[PDB]
Amino acid sequence: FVPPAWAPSLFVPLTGLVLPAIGMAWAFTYIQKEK
Amino acid sequence: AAREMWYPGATPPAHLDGSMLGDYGFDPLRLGTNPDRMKWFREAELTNGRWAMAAVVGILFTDLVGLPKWWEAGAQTYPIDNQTLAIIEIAVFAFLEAKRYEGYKKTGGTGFAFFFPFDPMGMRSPEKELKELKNGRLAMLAFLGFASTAAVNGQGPIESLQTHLADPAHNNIFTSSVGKESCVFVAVLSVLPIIIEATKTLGKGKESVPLFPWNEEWEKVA
Amino acid sequence: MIEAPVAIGGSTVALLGLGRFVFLPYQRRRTDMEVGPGKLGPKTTGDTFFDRLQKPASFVETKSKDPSGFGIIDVLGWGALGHVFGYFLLACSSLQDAGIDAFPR
Amino acid sequence: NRPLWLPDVIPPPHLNGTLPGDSGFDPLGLGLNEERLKWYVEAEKTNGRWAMMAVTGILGQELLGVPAKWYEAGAAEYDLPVQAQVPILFLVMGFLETKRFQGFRETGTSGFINSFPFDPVGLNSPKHAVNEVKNGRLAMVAFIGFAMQALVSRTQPIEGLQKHLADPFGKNITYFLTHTPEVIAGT
Amino acid sequence: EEFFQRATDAVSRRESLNGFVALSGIAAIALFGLKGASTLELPITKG
Amino acid sequence: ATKLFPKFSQGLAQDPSTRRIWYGLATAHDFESHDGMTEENLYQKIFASHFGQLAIIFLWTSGNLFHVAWQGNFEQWVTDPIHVRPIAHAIWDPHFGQPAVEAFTRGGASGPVNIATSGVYQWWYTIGLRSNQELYVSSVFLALVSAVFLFAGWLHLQPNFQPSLSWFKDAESRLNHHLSGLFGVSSLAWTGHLVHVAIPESRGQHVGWDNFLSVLPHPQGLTPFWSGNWAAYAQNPDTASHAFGTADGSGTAILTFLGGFHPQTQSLWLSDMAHHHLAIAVLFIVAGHMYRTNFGIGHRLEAILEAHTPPAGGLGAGHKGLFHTVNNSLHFQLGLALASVGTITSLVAQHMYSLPPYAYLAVDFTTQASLYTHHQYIAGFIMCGAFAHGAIFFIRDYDPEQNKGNVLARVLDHKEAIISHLSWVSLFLGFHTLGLYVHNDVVQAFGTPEKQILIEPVFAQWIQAAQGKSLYGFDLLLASSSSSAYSAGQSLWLPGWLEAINNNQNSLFLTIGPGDFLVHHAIALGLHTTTLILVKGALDARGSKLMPDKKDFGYSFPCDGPGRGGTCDISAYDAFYLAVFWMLNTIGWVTFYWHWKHLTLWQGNVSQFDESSTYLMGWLRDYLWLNSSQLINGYNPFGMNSLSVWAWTFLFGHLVYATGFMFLISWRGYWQELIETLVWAHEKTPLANLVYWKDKPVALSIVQARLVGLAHFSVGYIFTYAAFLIASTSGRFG
Ligand code: CLA
Ligand code: CLA
Ligand code: CLA
Ligand code: CLA
Ligand SMILES: CC1=C(/C=C/C(C)=C/C=C/C(C)=C/C=C/C=C(C)/C=C/C=C(C)/C=C/C2=C(C)CCCC2(C)C)C(C)(C)CCC1
Ligand SMILES: CC1=C(/C=C/C(C)=C/C=C/C(C)=C\C=C\C=C(C)/C=C/C=C(C)/C=C/C2=C(C)CCCC2(C)C)C(C)(C)CCC1
Ligand SMILES: CC1=C(C/C=C(\C)CCC[C@H](C)CCC[C@H](C)CCCC(C)C)C(=O)c2ccccc2C1=O
Repeated sequence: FVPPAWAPSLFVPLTGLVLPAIGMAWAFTYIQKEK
Repeated sequence: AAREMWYPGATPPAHLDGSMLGDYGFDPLRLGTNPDRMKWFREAELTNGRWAMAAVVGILFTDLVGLPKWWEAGAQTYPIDNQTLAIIEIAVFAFLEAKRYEGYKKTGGTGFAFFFPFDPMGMRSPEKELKELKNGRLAMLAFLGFASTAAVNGQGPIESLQTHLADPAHNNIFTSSVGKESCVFVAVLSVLPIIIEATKTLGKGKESVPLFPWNEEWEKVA
Repeated sequence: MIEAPVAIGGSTVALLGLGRFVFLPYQRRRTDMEVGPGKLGPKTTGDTFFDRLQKPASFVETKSKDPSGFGIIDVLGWGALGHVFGYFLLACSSLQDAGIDAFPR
Repeated sequence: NRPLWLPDVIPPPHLNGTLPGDSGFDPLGLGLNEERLKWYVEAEKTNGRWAMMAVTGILGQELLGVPAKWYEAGAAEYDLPVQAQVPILFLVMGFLETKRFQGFRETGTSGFINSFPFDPVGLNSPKHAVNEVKNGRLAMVAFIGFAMQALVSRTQPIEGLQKHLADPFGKNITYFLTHTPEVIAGT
Repeated sequence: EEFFQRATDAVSRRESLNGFVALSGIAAIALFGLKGASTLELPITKG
Repeated sequence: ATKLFPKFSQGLAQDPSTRRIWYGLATAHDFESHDGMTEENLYQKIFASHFGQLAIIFLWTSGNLFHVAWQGNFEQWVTDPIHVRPIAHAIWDPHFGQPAVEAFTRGGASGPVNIATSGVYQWWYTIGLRSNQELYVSSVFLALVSAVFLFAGWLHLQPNFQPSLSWFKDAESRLNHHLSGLFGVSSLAWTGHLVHVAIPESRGQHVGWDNFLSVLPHPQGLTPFWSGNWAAYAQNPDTASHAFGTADGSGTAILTFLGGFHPQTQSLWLSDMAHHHLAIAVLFIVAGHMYRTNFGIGHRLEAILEAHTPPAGGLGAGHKGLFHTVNNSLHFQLGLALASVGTITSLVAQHMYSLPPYAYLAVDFTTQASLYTHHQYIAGFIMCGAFAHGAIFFIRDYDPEQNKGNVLARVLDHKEAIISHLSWVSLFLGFHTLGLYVHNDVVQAFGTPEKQILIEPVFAQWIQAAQGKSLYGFDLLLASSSSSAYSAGQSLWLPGWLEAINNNQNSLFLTIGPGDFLVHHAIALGLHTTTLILVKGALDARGSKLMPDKKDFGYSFPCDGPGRGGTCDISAYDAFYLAVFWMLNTIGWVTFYWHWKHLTLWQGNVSQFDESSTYLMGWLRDYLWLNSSQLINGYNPFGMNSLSVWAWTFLFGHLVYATGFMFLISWRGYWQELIETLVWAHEKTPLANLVYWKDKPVALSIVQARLVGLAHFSVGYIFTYAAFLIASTSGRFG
């Protein structure tokens, strides 16, 4: 239903810091992978 | 991954051969596609479950003998200052966990102090640790239930059981403030075996492994 | 106003009569150069499930028990046209009896 | 040899007639895959069984005189609330459906729990299968009719049957479709 | 020479180090906001 | 070499350079060039990608619904659709300051919020949504729809469920079904929802799922539909003094042709929209039984194409052989679809502002401006894509032996004449439009503005007089009672249409002067020149006098080198990339015209636009310079107002435009030598040569150079104009 008041205080940090970091780490492993 | 699985009619994963005890094949995301990673995860699960048994039996004893609520028990005035209590807890754990890690590196067991494994009477058997893993998983699910029932109901385990016994039709996890969320969550949990069976029947060949950044299962996909 | 049953029935009966006795000789000669055997005709071989799903079923062309070639597919099409014309006439009459003049004065 | 659409002969080549209750009713050519057509046969049988249970539940609930109308019982008051009913309704019936689907993939027939045949008494006649398929199609038609009684007439099924029996000319589709505001305003 | 050798022993392996850095980053990011902010008068939760 | 990232390209896998990443991303969805793949696999990938694109669309609109319902003022906007601005989404920026938080607290919110310019508030108020719970359940329903579309994309790509190659090639059945089901019964369901919910909600009656099947949409109750007395639905329409939220001045009419706009909200009537969608539904369902399906009746597309060959050799072989050309080439259908959708998007832009379909949308000036600008830019981009994919069709899949002597072979035969005539009309339009604009600017500079050339747009003014506008005078149709067009339907929609078209406040057929005619002719110049570039690229795609074998080099190749005088930007891709610049200029012109004319209309100083759009200095000063005062004052050393973000993204757009120039002016060689020197510097230093690159750094390719410069150019263009438009329309209006 209605998200809590700390939801903007929590969800934006993941998708702004650690979700791009995890995606960039996975993609960087994907580019340089050999067979 | 054993004949008894997480849902009936399931197929075990390729990396889960059932060699490890306590296996039920409940690996939807496949975070354990490595022998060292799964032995470390097995040790970690055993720790988070053994301390769960200790916490569950302690909380049950405190509720039985009349001690106050556990999640509010940290604010009461106790002997010895909390700062020096924290620093001596850190001091004793910096030796205990160090010895545990060194013993796991040299033996692999969940030993204590200097005796690795700490088995003086000698009750060690695979069935004993299988029951230990099962009871630890049950105790930590019970601890999650204790934390959940202490946040939206404000009552302990015995009071939660009393409220369930008073009127089970309207006093449950599906009638509280998280009741509709619990209904959606359990509908999703009932719909998972109808999706995964459909993909397993559809996926007669290939691999169809889930692709996640943590595991290297996508290496063989491309 | 015009009563709905008489108008609808007359329109669909006239359209079906035009389909059977009038436009049927003009039918099967506009489809002669449309789906004929001399031209490409069929569009699918019918190998797998989708290819034979493209293939016509055995229901629309099995036989014609009518003396003409008026199958039930043509019956449905001409009846739909008759219902359309009858509802058009009923709609025009309904607009007429409401006191509204849509024609240029 | 087969009922077909009508006594006129419409023989299809894809449906020879070996299926239970096979009148060859494929005007749009739905069943030609020869692999998912067995799945459609199982779907027709299971939908017929569910329609059987639905129509017999509606008839029994109206005959025994429940207070709520047959499609109005969802919002009715019960000892167990609706929020306490959806969890077990999903869980145990999902377990049953998963076991039934696994049995269908293993053998090719339906089944309640584990065992494929589910025949404590037997009676597995081909005539019984044909009767099951035809009674299931009739139950499907009956459930569609019941939903249409709820939609157009907004009345109970046997109540609508009594209305049609008492006044055949005045309680038909023409009256119930030309008097919709009267039906909305309490019949 | 004993120090700074077994300190990294449980984190030397790639999987352990990646899990530790991911767990620490996620914990610090989740602590930010409801616990990291609103204590150092950060001008986003005041209004 | 042989890296795993370009799994769809073995040649790109054995590329020991950074370009392998770039070409691994740009060629991601070009399945026709992927190695070891067939037409059936390509079609299945197309199906899965379409399901994914749909799931993304549904997720985006579900997120819009959720972010309006949560941290929004939809109920407050429902209560007061004039005063309180809509809220798009909340702002949680830890880099914000206290004045930034205080300045962004608008619309009665508890924190920093963004004022919505999308128009979802007006749309959802018009269609009947009133509460936040309805938006919540709509968002979760659309999330579930995206989930089942993900299920469809996964399932239809699975083995034993992949459709056959001929299944997609069933053109007649696809046309029949998407005409009957995707268009017809979908519109029928939409007008049913309109009649059931939106008209009662616009008449103060709440119709939800709980009270559904118990509230009659019409007091007669479906018996006029059976009896054919359909005029009973158009019996009691809403009066002029009718409140949209309440039942005051209401009526009982679900379908009518009450032309014009609702006087209270300056929007189209709900019953008019319901009748429109119902008529569209029945017409589409009727048209959806044309083509030959598995039944014995219908039309064959190939036979229609064969038959429509004009006699006496007017079109040569006619339209013969075109059915296989369209069916075999995906790029032909892609170009046709993108062209039609771009034309429809341009129609939507040109008809939404003049005919506002949503309640309280005409009063929201910033919303209408942003919607028009977005729709026109999307339309221009996808028309450019249509022509580009037509060039791709001409290069990749076009067999002259198949369609020999047909219309395609004929337009390839006289392509020089078409290109030359388009160049002539573009040169004529540009030469004389610039001559008149410079003449007017010089005349106004000399202090005697009456010497300027002002040609009155008598053609469009006569058209508008023929459609009801009596301000220009004349005695044409829809303006004199003796005309047959006026007498026909004089009690049907003219009493509303003439009232809406004779008012100067709304945007329905605004008064046009000589400056309007000049800017329309400039728009025609932009359209003709962009068309000339695109058809020069498409017609000379497979060959030219400089490059006869352009089909053998593919669609996107850099050049042929300095031989034969120089051959840079000779591919059809480069013609598309120049036409993107020209399309951006054209849409900039149309949006400048729309923005200035509407700003002067909203301010009431239409004479300022009439006497100032004649000369380009008026465009630069009274539009670009006068309306930018509030934009650039968003943040300054004095303080900050609510338009600080718009100033920041305005400077952002100017900077990305500048970076587009960075990638566009210089081409390759300087960067290759600079990267070589940087490679030597990194290799010949201590403490940093230990870490080495796995892929060799190289300069970006010339095609990649054009792509990156075009992307930065377009991003800067869009961001700059969006910033200026929204800031100017919101700093002085609400
Ligand atoms: C605002 C800047 C600008 C201007 C004025 C032009 C003008 C022109 N371009 Mg260009 N273009 C530009 C920017 C510009 N371009 C940019 C940035 C791009 C993206 C790379 C393109 C991409 C592009 C393509 C892809 C094509 C053109 C074409 C054209 C012609 C269009 C025909 C026309 O409108 O009549 C001409 C109108 C004009 C205003 C031309 C300027 C002539 C004026 C009147 C001065 C004449 C001389 C004057 C008497 C002074 C004499 C003395 C002086 C020489 C010292 C024209 C020469 C097309 C072409 O060649 O046409 C066939 C074509 O194919 N351009
Ligand atoms: C119905 C829509 C549609 C469809 C299905 C296609 C499909 C296709 N087109 Mg077409 N195209 C379209 C619309 C469409 N396009 C439009 C609207 C345009 C005009 C812009 C083009 C212009 C175009 C050209 C010029 C070419 C294609 C090509 C292709 C193929 C390659 C796509 C691929 O897999 O690579 C995936 C491609 C990418 C991932 C590149 C996307 C990069 C974009 C521009 C970045 C986004 C901009 C920006 C940075 C976003 C951030 C904003 C910032 C503010 C944060 C494929 C057949 C190519 C082809 O057939 O090869 C010969 C080709 O040369 N198309
Ligand atoms: C009647 C049955 C039927 C229906 C309903 C559909 C429906 C669909 N199919 Mg089709 N299809 C059918 C039968 C059918 N199919 C058959 C029989 C075949 C085999 C011969 C196919 C073969 C087929 C293929 C091969 C593909 C589809 C695809 C699609 C999708 C098209 C994109 C879309 O969502 O439209 C969106 C567009 C509209 C609803 C209308 C167009 C917009 C115009 C301009 C009108 C705008 C209306 C209005 C002004 C704007 C309203 C919104 C605004 C207010 C915000 C859609 C889900 C495609 C797909 O996978 O999904 C993308 C695809 O690639 N179909
Ligand atoms: C150092 C100088 C400089 C430079 C290089 C730029 C660069 C830019 N500005 Mg900025 N600007 C600057 C200073 C500068 N600015 C200053 C100091 C201000 C005042 C604060 C502005 C105010 C400003 C506004 C208000 C806008 C820009 C826009 C733009 C972009 C131009 C897009 C384009 O190519 O349009 C190509 C050119 C046109 C489309 C038309 C040019 C303007 C004419 C005079 C309007 C009349 C055209 C009309 C249709 C008739 C002409 C037809 C023809 C046949 C004769 C680009 C990012 C615009 C933007 O972001 O993109 C649209 C925009 O809206 N700037
Ligand atoms: C290159 C190429 C291509 C492409 C193309 C394109 C892209 C095109 C476009 C085109 C277009 C884009 C067109 C358009 C057109 C339009 C039109 C044709 C219109 C018309 C109109 C009308 C006719 C109207 C009328 C009217 C009305 C109805 C109302 C009012 C009045 C009037 C009378 C005016 C392709 C792919 C094919 C391939 C080949 C090559
Ligand atoms: C049995 C038989 C017979 C008879 C027959 C008949 C007599 C018939 C009739 C018929 C008729 C007499 C009719 C039909 C019809 C059909 C159809 C198929 C229809 C359709 C319709 C539709 C489709 C509609 C639509 C619509 C709607 C829905 C709404 C709106 C409007 C419209 C109109 C659009 C005979 C003896 C000869 C022979 C033997 C057999
Ligand atoms: C400056 C410049 C460079 C230097 C640019 C380089 C070396 C490319 C790398 C630039 C940075 C490192 C890109 C950073 C990442 C981007 C955001 C894009 C990659 C990530 C997205 C795909 C998500 C060129 O190579 C070049 C080539 C051709 C014409 C003009 C120029 C040019 O102007």
